[PDB]
Amino acid sequence: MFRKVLFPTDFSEGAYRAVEVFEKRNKMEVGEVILLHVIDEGTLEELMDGLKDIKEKLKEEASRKLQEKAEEVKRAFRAKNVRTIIRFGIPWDEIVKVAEEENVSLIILPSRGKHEFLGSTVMRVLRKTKKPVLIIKEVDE
Amino acid sequence: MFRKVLFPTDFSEGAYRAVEVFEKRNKMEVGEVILLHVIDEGTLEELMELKDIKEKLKEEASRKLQEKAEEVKRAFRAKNVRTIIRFGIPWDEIVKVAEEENVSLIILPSRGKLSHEFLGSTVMRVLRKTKKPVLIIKEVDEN
Repeated sequence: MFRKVLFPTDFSEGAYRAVEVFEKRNKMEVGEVILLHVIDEGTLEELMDGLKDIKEKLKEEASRKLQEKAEEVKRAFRAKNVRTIIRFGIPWDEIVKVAEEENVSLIILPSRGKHEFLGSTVMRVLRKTKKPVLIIKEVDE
Repeated sequence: MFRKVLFPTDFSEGAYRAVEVFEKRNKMEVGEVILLHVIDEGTLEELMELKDIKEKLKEEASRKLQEKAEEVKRAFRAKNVRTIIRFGIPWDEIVKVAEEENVSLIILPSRGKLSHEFLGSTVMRVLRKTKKPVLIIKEVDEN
């Protein structure tokens, strides 16, 4: 069951805490960790009402950050193997997609995209997906 | 993370399926599983004898529970199992007991009842109230 875990990162300090948390809670070994960022194509379209090739500059900001970061996440988990995916569309829409595509074993979402209020893109994947999913919050007391 | 998972059984459909699915989906080995069952304070109110009809439900519980004790252990590929039976509001007992046995994880079936989108509102409510991590299991792959 952590044979092939996928972990979507919006880049939140939220998203960043959840790797630490997991490292605190998990002592179990993980297979592979597909680490994913989807570029929010509706933020891009919230910049315009505000050429759509901030895109390429957007891929690189991601591509960069993400490979700058995939080593941290492999270890924070106890995963033998990490890969990275960039993606462009709606997050929960691209997540569910990736998980089916790569035949992932489980999906690990930080609870708060952004207490006890669940983020929206988590709530949605969480209903649109056939894979199982493990939400994580913060460390204990 | 599978060191002490907790796992509420609804005695429902959904509840036994979640157990196969974990059984098929999962191959790692759980430390201990506490197999909880909260017989719902609400539902009996349709109490339509006094307060010990409660407690014929209790052994009713330990009936299927304490015997489903030993096939869950076997699905989770658990080193150990146990049982707890509480009265109350399902999500609130779930969350109460999670926190109190300092469990590693809580595992829940998506739906107790048609289709992979009806979430379940016991689910949702544990989801929201807990600090613990949460596995929502649902149904298997291609084969």
